[PDB]
Amino acid sequence: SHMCDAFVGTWKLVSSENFDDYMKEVGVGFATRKVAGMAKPNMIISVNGDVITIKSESTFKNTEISFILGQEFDEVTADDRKVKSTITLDGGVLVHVQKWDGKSTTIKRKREDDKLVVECVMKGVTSTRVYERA
Ligand SMILES: CCc1c(-c2cccc(OC)c2)[nH]c(=S)n(C)c1=O
Repeated sequence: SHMCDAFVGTWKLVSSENFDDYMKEVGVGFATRKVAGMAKPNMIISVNGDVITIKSESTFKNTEISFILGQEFDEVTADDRKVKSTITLDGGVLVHVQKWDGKSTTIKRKREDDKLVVECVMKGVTSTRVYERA
C-alpha cells in the first residue's frame, strides 16, 4: 500500500461552487464556460508503481493525465490550455500547479470523510468541487 490509495477509484461530481467565476479568472471564454459548467464529470484515479493516472470523463470532454509526483509534464486541459503541470503530495493533499502564458493556477485534491474535495484557485478566486464514490 501507499498513502495515494485513498484517492484511487471512480468518483462522480456531486456539487460545485463558484466554478464559473474560477473559469472567468482563468480566461475561459463564454461558450466553454457555459458547456463546461453543465458537466458532471467522473474522475477515475489509479496508480501503477510510481505512475498516477487521473482520467476525467464528461459529456463535454474527456481528459487523461499520467504523471510521477514532483516531475513536470505537458497537459492539455479540458478548456484547451496547453499548460506545464507539476503534481506533488503535501501532507496528504495532491497539489497540482498548472503554468501557461505567465499565469498559474493550483488545484488541490483531498479526502474528506467519504468525499474527494477539489479546490481550484486562480489569484483570489476559489472554486470547490465535491466528488463522491461512483
Ligand atoms: C476545467 C477542467 C476541470 C474540470 C472539468 C470541468 C468540466 C468538464 C470536465 O470534463 C473532464 C472537467 N473539473 C475540475 S474538478 N477541474 C479541477 C478542472 O480543472
